[PDB]
Amino acid sequence: VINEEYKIWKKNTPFLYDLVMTHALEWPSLTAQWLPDVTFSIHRLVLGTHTSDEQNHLVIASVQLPNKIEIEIKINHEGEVNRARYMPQNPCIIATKTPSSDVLVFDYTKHPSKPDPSGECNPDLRLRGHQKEGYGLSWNPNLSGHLLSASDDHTICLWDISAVPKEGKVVDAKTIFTGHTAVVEDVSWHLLHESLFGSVADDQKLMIWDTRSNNTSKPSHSVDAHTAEVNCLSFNPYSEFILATGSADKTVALWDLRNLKLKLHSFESHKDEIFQVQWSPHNETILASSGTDRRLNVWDLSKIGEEQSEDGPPELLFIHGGHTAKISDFSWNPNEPWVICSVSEDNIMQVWQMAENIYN
Amino acid sequence: MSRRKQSNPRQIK
Repeated sequence: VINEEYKIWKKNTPFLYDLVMTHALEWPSLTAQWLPDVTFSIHRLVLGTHTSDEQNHLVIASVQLPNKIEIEIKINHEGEVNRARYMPQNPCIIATKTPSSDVLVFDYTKHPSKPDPSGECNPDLRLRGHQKEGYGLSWNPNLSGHLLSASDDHTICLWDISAVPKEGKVVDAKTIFTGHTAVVEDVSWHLLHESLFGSVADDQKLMIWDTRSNNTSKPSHSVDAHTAEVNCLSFNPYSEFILATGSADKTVALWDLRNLKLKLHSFESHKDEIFQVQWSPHNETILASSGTDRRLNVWDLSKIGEEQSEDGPPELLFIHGGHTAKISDFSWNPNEPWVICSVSEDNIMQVWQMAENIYN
Repeated sequence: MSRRKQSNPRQIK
């Protein structure tokens, strides 16, 4: 099945894409994110390893794009990297989620390009608070050094590291949020309001929190969001009231903060559980989602309701069928419109750009 | 034990 779809994808790449690059990493990555700086041009990616042994690393890769893929640095990491995210105000600083439940902070510029063969991990900060590992990880883009994390322990932790010397120290969570009653799968700050953030969990809820509230056990809003676990959310960077959630129910839901009683839209086409959803960094109507069905779907909300001649609803702009295994993470390139990096369980990293005629 | 990661990742050397 997979093998037949893939053969058909390969034949069609020149008509569906302006760019496709494929690279098989040594070990699969659970995480992917484009760093914001660009020096053809040179772009960089934060990646991690997931191994059957003890050779784990935080990884920075370089990618040459029209204006090859190489490992620039590996940094010893304690166990697999569940997720890694750079701090928007200083992208030398990367947070990572470890299986032990610690969240680690690295300044990658402080490390040798070849990792220490001893295998020792030497993080610049070790952030304590969780009793279990997890995935959700989010830096506040309006308040430097405030980091949210979501865990399988049912909690969200918040740290404020802005006054802490990055000299190897342990920092406890400033606040712990306890409103969910099951694994918290994802957490994200609002992109314009420094006090607001969302969380989603296996209790099927989206919660909206306000850090100004004295009550850490009850959010400002609690939304019955999906008919199964909610794995990811993303706030729209250009539309202050709009956000999206993705779920084991196979849908992405669209929400408005002004009235969360009613879902705005349900984007339906995935055939299996969704793990990631991200808004386009360039276009306010554009989002993407990926997961267990090995597909990455790109949606355009300006097309909801449009007359068609179907293969899918009109808001489905593009299905990326290049991966042949579950997609673990993906990232929109913030410097070259429509370029995405996606990574899958079978070690494949793809860097691709759909054909201009599709969105044009 | 977490359902979100496969239990047996494979190396490509």
